[PDB]
Amino acid sequence: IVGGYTCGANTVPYQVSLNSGYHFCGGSLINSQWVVSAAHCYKSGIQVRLGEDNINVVEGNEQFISASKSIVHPSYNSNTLNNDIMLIKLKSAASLNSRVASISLPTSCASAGTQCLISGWGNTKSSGTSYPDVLKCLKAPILSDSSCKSAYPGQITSNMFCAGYLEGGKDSCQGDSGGPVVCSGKLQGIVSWGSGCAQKNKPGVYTKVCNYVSWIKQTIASN
Amino acid sequence: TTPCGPVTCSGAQMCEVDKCVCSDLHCKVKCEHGFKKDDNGCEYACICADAPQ
Repeated sequence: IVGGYTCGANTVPYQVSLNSGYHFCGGSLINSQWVVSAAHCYKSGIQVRLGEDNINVVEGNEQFISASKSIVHPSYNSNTLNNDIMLIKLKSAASLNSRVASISLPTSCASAGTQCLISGWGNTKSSGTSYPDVLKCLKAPILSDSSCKSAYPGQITSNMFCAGYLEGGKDSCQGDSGGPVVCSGKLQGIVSWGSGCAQKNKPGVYTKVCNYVSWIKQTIASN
Repeated sequence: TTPCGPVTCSGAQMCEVDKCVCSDLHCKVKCEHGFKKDDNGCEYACICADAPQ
């Protein structure tokens, strides 16, 4: 998270780290057994680390669970990154509580202007790699579909939304993919793509989770 | 990759009217060894390199 603050303690209980030998993505816990994430984070045999504080030391809460089914969205386009959404089913159900807790799915999409919380363990530096040990948080508003489309001409689909600061300085970054974008206690978007990090006039792009609520719900009920 | 003006964009190149350039466009994953680079020097949007460059 380029230009963020340490979340500290545990205020992002629904956060999870996708490991494949090392951390490579984040994800949100939708409920005991399922984890939503960026379809481009898909990898063969992912291991989910929940209730993490420091992704290197055993900070009390330590839960490494293997993923049973890693269901990628059936229309995700690896090129356009449209429909960048994937559901993960944990081999074993995660232990819900005050530590690890699920985040709620939205019922209606966030109107532009809404202030959200993006979080992750991705790179902090704009230029150069400085991957943090602790979870970083970033308050950021949802930009207008217009400023979004203008920044990334045509590339911005109906399943994408821009969030951050057009000025730059604060934005999600490599290692933050699949992470949560919570607005008013709901999961609104998944950290997806953008140009570099915190670059002026190049806001972070995120997956519009509200458009996938149905799919999410059906997938869980059948698998 | 795309035919472009008098030239032809290969692998990781994006076509700019008449010239093929690289992009800083990337998904936000964490490649252990960074993004994979084509023979032209560009890095692919969201594909990681299998070994340090």
